[PDB]
Amino acid sequence: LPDEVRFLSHLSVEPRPIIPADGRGLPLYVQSPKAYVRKDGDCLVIEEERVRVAEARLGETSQVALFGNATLTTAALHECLRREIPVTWLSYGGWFMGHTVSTGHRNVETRTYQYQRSFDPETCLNLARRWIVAKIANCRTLLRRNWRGEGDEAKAPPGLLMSLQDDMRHAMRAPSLEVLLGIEGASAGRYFQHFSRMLRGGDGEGMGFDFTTRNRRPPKDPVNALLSFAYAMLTREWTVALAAVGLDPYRGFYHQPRFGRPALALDMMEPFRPLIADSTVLMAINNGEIRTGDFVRSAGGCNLTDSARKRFIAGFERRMEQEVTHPIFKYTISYRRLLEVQARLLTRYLSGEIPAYPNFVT
Amino acid sequence: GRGLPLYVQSPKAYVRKDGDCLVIEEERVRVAEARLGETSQVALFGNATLTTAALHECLRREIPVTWLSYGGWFMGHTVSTGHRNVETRTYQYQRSFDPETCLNLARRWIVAKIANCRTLLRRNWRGEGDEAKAPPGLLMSLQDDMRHAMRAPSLEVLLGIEGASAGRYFQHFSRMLRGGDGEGMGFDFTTRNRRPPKDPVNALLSFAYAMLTREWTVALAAVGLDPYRGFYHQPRFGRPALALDMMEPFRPLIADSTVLMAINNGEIRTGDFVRSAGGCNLTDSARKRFIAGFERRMEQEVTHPIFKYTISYRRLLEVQARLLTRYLSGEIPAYPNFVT
Amino acid sequence: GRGLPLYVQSPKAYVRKDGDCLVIEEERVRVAEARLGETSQVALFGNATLTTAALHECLRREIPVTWLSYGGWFMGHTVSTGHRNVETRTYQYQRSFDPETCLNLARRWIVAKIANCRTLLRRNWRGEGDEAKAPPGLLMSLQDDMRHAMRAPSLEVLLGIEGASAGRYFQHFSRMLRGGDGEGMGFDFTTRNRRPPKDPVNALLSFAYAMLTREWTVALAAVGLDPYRGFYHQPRFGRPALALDMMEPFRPLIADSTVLMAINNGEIRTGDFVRSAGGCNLTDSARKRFIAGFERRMEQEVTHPIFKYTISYRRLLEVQARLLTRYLSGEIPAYPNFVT
Amino acid sequence: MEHLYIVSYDIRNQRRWRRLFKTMHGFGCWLQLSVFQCRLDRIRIIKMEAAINEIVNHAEDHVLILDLGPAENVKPKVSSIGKTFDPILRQAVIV
Amino acid sequence: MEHLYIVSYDIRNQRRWRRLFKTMHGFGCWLQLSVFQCRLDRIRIIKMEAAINEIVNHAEDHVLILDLGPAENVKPKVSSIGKTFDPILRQAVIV
Amino acid sequence: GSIPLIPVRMLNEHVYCPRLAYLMWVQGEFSHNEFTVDGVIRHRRVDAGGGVLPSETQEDSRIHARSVSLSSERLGITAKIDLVEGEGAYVSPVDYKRGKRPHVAGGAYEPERVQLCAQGLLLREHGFASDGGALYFVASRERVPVAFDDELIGRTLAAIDEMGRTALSGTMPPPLEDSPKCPRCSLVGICLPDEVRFLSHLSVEPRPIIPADGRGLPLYVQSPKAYVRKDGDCLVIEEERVRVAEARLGETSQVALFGNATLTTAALHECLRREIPVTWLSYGGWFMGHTVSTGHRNVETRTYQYQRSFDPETCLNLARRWIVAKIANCRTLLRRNWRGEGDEAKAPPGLLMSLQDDMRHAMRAPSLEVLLGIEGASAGRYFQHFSRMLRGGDGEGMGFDFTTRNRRPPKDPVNALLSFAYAMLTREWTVALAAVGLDPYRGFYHQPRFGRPALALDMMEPFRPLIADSTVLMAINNGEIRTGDFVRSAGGCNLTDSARKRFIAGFERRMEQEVTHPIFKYTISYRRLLEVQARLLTRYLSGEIPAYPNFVT
DNA sequence: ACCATCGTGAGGCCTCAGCTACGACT
DNA sequence: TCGTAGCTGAGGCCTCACGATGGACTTTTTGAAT
Ligand code: SF4
Ligand SMILES: [Mn+2]
Ligand SMILES: [Mn+2]
Ligand SMILES: [Mn+2]
Ligand SMILES: [Mn+2]
Ligand SMILES: [Mn+2]
Ligand SMILES: [Mn+2]
Repeated sequence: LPDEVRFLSHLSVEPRPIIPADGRGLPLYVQSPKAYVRKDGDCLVIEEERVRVAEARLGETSQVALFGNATLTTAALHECLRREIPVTWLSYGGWFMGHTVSTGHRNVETRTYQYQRSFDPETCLNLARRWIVAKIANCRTLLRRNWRGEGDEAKAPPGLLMSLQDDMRHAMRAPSLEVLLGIEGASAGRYFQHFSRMLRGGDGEGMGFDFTTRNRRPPKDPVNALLSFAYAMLTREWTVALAAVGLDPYRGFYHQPRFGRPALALDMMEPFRPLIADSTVLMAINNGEIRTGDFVRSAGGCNLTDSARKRFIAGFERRMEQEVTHPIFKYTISYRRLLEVQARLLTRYLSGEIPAYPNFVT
Repeated sequence: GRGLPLYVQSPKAYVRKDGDCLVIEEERVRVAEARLGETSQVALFGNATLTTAALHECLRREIPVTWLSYGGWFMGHTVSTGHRNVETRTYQYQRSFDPETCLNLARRWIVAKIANCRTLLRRNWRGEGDEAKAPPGLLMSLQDDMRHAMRAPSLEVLLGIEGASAGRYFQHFSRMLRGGDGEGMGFDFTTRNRRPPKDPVNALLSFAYAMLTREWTVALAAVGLDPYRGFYHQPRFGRPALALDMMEPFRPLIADSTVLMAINNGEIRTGDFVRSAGGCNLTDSARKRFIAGFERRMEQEVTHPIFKYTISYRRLLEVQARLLTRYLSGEIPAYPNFVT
Repeated sequence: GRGLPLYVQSPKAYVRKDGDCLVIEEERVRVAEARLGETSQVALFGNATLTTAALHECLRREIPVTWLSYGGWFMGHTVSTGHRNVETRTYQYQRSFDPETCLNLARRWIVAKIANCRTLLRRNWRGEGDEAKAPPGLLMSLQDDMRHAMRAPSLEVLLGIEGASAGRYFQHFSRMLRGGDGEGMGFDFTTRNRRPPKDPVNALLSFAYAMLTREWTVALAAVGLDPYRGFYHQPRFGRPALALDMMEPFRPLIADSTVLMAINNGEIRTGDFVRSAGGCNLTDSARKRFIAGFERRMEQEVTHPIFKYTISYRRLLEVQARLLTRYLSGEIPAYPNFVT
Repeated sequence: MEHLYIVSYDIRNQRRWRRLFKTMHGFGCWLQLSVFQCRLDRIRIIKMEAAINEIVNHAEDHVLILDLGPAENVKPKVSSIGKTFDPILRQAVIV
Repeated sequence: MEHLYIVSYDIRNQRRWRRLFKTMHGFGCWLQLSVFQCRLDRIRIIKMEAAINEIVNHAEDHVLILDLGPAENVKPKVSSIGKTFDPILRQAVIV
Repeated sequence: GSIPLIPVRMLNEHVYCPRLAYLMWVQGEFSHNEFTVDGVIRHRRVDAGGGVLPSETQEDSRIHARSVSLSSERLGITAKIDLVEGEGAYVSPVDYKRGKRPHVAGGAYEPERVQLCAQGLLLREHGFASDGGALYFVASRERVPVAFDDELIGRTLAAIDEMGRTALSGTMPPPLEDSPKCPRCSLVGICLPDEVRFLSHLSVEPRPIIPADGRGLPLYVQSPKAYVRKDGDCLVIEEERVRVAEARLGETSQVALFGNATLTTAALHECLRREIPVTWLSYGGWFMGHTVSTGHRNVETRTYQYQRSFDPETCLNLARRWIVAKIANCRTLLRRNWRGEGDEAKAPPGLLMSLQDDMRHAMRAPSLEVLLGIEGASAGRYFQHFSRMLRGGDGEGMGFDFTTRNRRPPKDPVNALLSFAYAMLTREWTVALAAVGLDPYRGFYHQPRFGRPALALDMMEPFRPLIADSTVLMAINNGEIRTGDFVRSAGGCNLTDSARKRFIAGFERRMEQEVTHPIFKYTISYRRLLEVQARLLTRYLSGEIPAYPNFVT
């Protein structure tokens, strides 16, 4: 990352156009709850009801996620290991239960400084500050740009605006990170509370939202199911990314390491929650991708049909492969590439090669 | 402790879960169970099959499933996303920075090596005919050398006396042959660990060391530990430092052993070797015959890590690492090495 | 004159040259000769073969080889690069500009038509039963109409009296049927040459005219003449003007004839016709049966262009064109039409 | 920047045919009785090139690889009269 | 401005195979076991297009025509491993 | 008999381009390009096949009539309706097109609307109420209805009038003023609008050439004992019963048969059916015979050609310009291509005023016998000096005797080469002038004797140096032809097979060598130059332009 | 030395279904 | 339930050599382009 390391390494120049993508594939999503994954030579065939549903060219493959009760041939697992393609296991709802590792990652100093960071309270405090500030700044951006009123709501209510702006101010004025939890919760509460203000230009049929039903494991709402799904299923992406760069995705600074939720990546994703998960939910709902009949009721709550999951994952994938412009480096780059570049930049900041971590605020 | 590892040789095996129980099946005909109380890593050999439900339950119980070839070749673990391992790993990392923990731990592993070495001297001293009993002064010097270790003031001192006592040991390592010098396969006390092998004895020793280190790597990763961050050796540059620290005491019981059967039983002969500008390299056939011999070494059972339960060395590895975990996190004090 | 045309039906034929002689072969077995003294165009039917040497000698003797399908379908001539044709063509062009040559030539062809018409009246007047002999006053009117032509002062006058006498002729053309009116196939004296056919009689007449003009085109091109530059009709717009001028006197003997057998012999019936917004168009089967009938007309021989030698009409065409050449270039005066 | 390729083979050995065959399955998608469409990048086109000089036997088999172009605007270059052609698309497979 | 084309066929009728076959001889040159190279201009590419919708039987045969490009710079787009490829050249034939 | 009924698409084109209409109807000269062929293809598969008949009596039924023959006595026109869609007694025309819906008001340009209106009136004349039709675009598969206006009918009838008046006029209507309409008129290859304008003295700048379309390459059969056989649409040449080669028929454009080669009658037939010209040449290349096909469609071209042929002054002026151009090309070749080693490297300027005074005398030729004299003198000096550049001087056995012109069996190597090149170019010219309807034999200056068509013999003289001489020089200097390449005989110097092979190849390349037109300043092959000069001559004969461009470099 | 498209066979591609072996490995 | 890589079979493309029925030709108009 020479241009970037220079430009942030404060010997100011202008970063040049990106050296493009090379040697990167596409992920493998297995949502069909009763599919059977088998290796044939270098091809990988997915079959359901003993019929060849599809196959993926192994080289073009880059990741594998196994939702729910899908089946993997041991040989296929071996093959993936030999091309050290990461593989992950997800609950039927998408709970991130397990994955594989391979003899650790080659680097060590990266992890070493990662832990040194992990044991400097002030570094952790500052990083959490910046993370949540970026998060609520992306809430700035999404809220006002994407607000859909028909007339006299078309502009976001400016009381909200200084509301959240004072929130960012308090955020950098957080003395410790418990106060940071409090600020985080308050801002997020207002944000979700107002969230309904744009989807379809207002709630649809059965698409009503209950903002209290966050922190609530089996979702009781359609939109809550969608949001939790998007959150958790993004989380996997982040986990893979940080594993690839030698970081221990579990050793976090702000979030704390409990099951199914890797602490460091849990931290890492917060700025991207609106740009990625929220954006996708909005896209699908407004674009009529997902409707009331798309969901299934249960005592557990709102769950997704096969067609729902099909299409939701497809949209999310497209969002990954949606190009944007880096605010500081001002060139087109996929969100997915952004993941690695942010990761490696973090690494460098841990190594002290750069003064401070870029938080990617839009 | 918690439990013990479970092995399933069968390429035929079909495993599912019986509530709290794991059930092994041969051909819908039933084989074994784990039943999850005293279980450890679930290792599956080549093309062994286990149901996804069983896997999920295993993950919930935070147990490191791992994967071996049908030959027994390791190629991966599977880890749940739980606080088992990092807790251990973070403990490992701050307790890694602490110096005298490193001191104590090191000089245990060093005395463990060297006591094992002298014990091996009297297990396999083959100077028979007139010297079925090894030179005594060697052994006063040695038992002094574990004392020398137990005083150890600092790490570089420890490595210095290490090298001294090791050269000491290799001086009489030739006596371990099956009755004399191994003409055609001679041993050098000074070309030790010189990177390509200058003697066939050194070649076999190096290859045995290679795989021994390698199994320590896999067993270490099996538990929630990082093998490349060591307390004694130097971490960077590819060296599995913690694995190297672990593998010391067991060089005798395994690698030096594997050499001793491989030579005294005629598996290893002269023609197996190739000389190349100072390199005595084996032939693939000799390699793999020696490899079967190493599996044979791995297959013997010793019983007393701390309890009589007659485990092969391989499960002793997991037991040893878990006892190391017991030592870390301040659960048991002072990590009682296995020594025979 | 110079010579006479040579025909070779055979798709089998193999022709070469015997010095001054052309030799026809069937299967290395020998058929006919031309021997080149009295030869004219060499016409070869479908997939007939002639040796290149024979072709070259023909070219040297400036003879227009031409090519017919096996069916007899013309598809090309072959011309040598000699002053035979242009001399004729240039003569054609200045003598084309000269007016009273056009006058004389035209009123010969017109009287030739009309005399042929009345001769045909008495060849095929089928008003029998009470009128085996045609109305006499019609014939005084006609013989007056060739006189009317022979006075002809100017061209537009000639065409006017032409149309008058032709309508005259078509008035009684119905009497030519095989005993009465041709109910189901009626003839109109006033819808003459209206572009699509409004009557089947007109349809057959038009198609017969089409191919008759077309054979005049091919025969005219056979000799070194240009068919599109006429002395009487108007040259531009695709009309083969010289061919149209040529084809007049022979409308009766051939096209009107071909119609007369085709109808009186029952080859042409009612169902053969299709009516379409004023169009009586034939069916392909009727077309090609009629086409065979036209070949039949073409196959009869008349003997006296100027000499008894009993030629089919087709060779009479070449004879006629060559006699026209004889007229041009000031070789013979006043172009003595064939009339029967 | 991504390109599309079309490959045609004529092989005179069932052994080589097997090997080549499903190695090709490793690279593209079957399209025609002895033809595969191939949407690839430089690194793997070179990997392809390497593999098939060496499964294949030179003097006496014959294979052809045809770069149609960037594969954004392929069908302007293609025409199918049997089943309809439409090229490879890169999305993750989600089934 | 002149272009080069590559055509591949899979036909399930010996009748149609004959007809298509040497009609194709009418257009290009045999290059591969079921492939012809074709250096053509617009008028005759359209003539081609017309002929083969109509010798061929749509639902069930399959043919492909591939415009490589202008045919000045073809071999930058081609690679042959069997016999060497070099495209059609327009000269009068003088033999 | 001055004019028959006018075909309706001839109206269609007329409002499109009245010049184009005059050409396409009064003389025809149809031609094909991308869109013409495309439209023929889309029309044929459905509409060429017939359909239901138009009932004389119509009470209550659907009519789906296809390919209907209607023509009007009183209107003066004739049509084939592309399709008829009618309900009982209210019918409507249907036209098919080839492209998209045009992005114009009403989705239809003026001309096709005139089609619909006019042939709808034709439907009316036959006792029908049409009042409108439609345009069925085949590609987008769409129907676009057309209502019949009043003044649209006015357009139709006035166009009828003005067609008739321009036809009776006999006058070439002018081309479009630099319109985007021409560059796809599919007859710009014969309209030559920019050229006709630029020389037609309404000075503009001619635009870059509309490139070559629908042109093939010739067939040369020099192997004196080759067999030429047809197989399907391919043409195979075989010698000693082995398939020497084949040529793709469509790509073929001409055929020349040297010496004693053999042709299968079927192959000749096939060539006729694609009216590909075929010619016969002696073994030395004497141009003995070729084929014709029922004459050429045009007549007025030949008519004015002959009028020219009978105006002595026109002939005199044209011969003047021809020979002046010839010796001017001798200017150019001589000085540019002179090879001296030192103090000859510049052409001797005495030669220069020598030939320059020659051109002066040439335009000061009173009659053309004096023109023969000047021609002979200049050519004599030119050949006499010809040796001054080849290989930078004569080679081994390549010495030249300039007297051995006018000498049938050549006694020299170079004379054999030169006569061969001359005669074998002559064939090219003959084909070209035949293709444009000119009678290649009726000349003005040269006179029509055997084996040497007079008009083309005239026509080639300016190109003799640029083509034949240039080729001879190229082959000799480039070491293509050497002493061993020739065979001695009492007849003289003749060519070996390898010699003929390579000489023809070089000559072909010279044909396919691009140059820049001095007056129109764009790249164009010599071969295309042939046709363009031909058609320009045609126009000059028609009087459309003031004077013939002689193409002096 | 009548020609040239048309129609059969027999071999050689081309792929698949169905089997049998073995275990990538330092 | 080892699962897959490799090998046999059987059908169907694909083309050629060598054979054998017999020997196309239809009035005129239409046919693009901006
Ligand atoms: S350039 Fe074409 S469209 Fe224009 S007037 Fe001439 S022939 Fe007509
Ligand atoms: Mn050591
Ligand atoms: Mn008449
Ligand atoms: Mn193939
Ligand atoms: Mn094929
Ligand atoms: Mn049309
Ligand atoms: Mn001359």
